[PDB]
Amino acid sequence: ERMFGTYFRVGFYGTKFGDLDEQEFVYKEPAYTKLAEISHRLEGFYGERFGEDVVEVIKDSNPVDKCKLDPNKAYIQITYVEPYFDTYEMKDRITYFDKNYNLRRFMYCTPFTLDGRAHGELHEQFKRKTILTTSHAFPYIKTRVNVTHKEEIILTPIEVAIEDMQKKTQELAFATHQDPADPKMLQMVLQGSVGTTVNQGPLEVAQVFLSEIPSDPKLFRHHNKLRLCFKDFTKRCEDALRKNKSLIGPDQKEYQRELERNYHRLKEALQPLIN
Amino acid sequence: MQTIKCVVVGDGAVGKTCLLISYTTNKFPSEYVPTVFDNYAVTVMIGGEPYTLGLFDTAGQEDYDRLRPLSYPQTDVFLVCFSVVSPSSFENVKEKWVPEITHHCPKTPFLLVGTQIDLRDDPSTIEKLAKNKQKPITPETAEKLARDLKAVKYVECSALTQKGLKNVFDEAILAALE
Repeated sequence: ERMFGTYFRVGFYGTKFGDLDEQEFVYKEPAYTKLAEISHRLEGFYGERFGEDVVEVIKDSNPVDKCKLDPNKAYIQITYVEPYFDTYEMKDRITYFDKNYNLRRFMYCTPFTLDGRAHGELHEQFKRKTILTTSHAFPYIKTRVNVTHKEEIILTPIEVAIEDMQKKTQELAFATHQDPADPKMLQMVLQGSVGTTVNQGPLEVAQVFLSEIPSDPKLFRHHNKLRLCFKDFTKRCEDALRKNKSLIGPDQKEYQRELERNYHRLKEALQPLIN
Repeated sequence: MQTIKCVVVGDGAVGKTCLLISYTTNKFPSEYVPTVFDNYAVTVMIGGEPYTLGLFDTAGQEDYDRLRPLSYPQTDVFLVCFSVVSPSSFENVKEKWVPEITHHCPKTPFLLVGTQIDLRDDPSTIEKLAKNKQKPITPETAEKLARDLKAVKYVECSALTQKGLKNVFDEAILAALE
């Protein structure tokens, strides 16, 4: 999705920035520009000018509260962002060939707990989807254009579980139905879905959320959706498993055997909570 | 061409995963949206051409000694990882990790990645480890370890100050193309 190019929010905090102080841009970089790159540059450029030791870089994304900030120092907050679309805006970016034409909304996610931590347990994890609206729109005459409005949305931890599941259900879905196939990308997605070794695995998600049928049916429209997303997930793992059996040679036969074994072990456990 | 299989091995709590998820998502280690699944994909540009790098994340526990080398076949390049302020983990590079990937994959290139290098030049951890008779790993004492071990080279980075982060992955791709 860098047919569109790479976009970061940039906030300028400090009197030493002259007219930039309390202004906030969305920068447009070339495609696949990495967070290291821009942050090297903006610190490098205000290093050369104010002195290396006053350029402090806000390695954050929570909105800047003006107080906590040493007023002597020059603070730059940098956050990667993605172009944000209507469901109507998006649909038309499917069917007509030119798609880079009204980029004025940009989205970032920042994770939290009520605790004031960034990350928590599966049931403690919150996410704030923020939508930035810029004054003018890309593509534009300048490469940065500043932010005029801002919208925050909050996802209850179960809504967060859903977005995690949906993205990886689709990551499988894509790595399966694609020509010519990519076996390494497919096994990479597949193993990290059914045969996880490091993170929490998808089972613990069903367990933490799908174990009790909630009363409050405003929360039921959540419980159900996660229940159905596991159904689509478990259908896309099969398909992917099947498809990897085609693509492998002899060396990866024990590999696939374990990936298979890992799956039925999981669908086993899943089935109580899904049905 | 196609995806590059890069398998990443090393002790848990060198923050091996912490940096995989943060480079690939363009996030600081404080703001990445955490997940439950494993492995991460990323497109790096290199000489104007864009290569995609499949990042295979592996538990550093003994408990997985039996299962882990199942990912090793068809690997293109290895990132062997240690934290420069965890000399337990830099010993497990000589005598666990590099032997393991070179036993199943003798012709496959690997890299030495030091990580968490911000805590090296950090006052509170230096004498914290010295207060059990240990100094962090200087790049000197790691650069030779990699020449000793016929690694492609040594690289070190910080997930947090992003320093040398891009270099780690540029070299991994490059090493896969030779």
